[PDB]
Amino acid sequence: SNADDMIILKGVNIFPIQIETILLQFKELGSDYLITLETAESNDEMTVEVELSQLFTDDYGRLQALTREITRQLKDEILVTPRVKLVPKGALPKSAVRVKDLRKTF
Repeated sequence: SNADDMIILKGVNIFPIQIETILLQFKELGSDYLITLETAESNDEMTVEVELSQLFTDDYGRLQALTREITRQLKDEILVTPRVKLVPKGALPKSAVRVKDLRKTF
């Protein structure tokens, strides 16, 4: 997938496969994720959406804790803090584009 293609965010080189590897270890998550890069006002932001496993039906307290732990682990690896969003099973396009970069190349 384009996950193999190095990206650059606020000066920091990041290999999306790093993110994938971390996400895969969570039983609560499915294997499908989408990294979206965009320019918010002045600066660049990374969002990491990942599908929940169909087995995950726990309360919002647990969902929040899971989101926090994923965020922590990703920051430790890639050295920038992504915005992590857990989404329902099936919510991401299965039609392997793992990174959507909406920033301008300029």
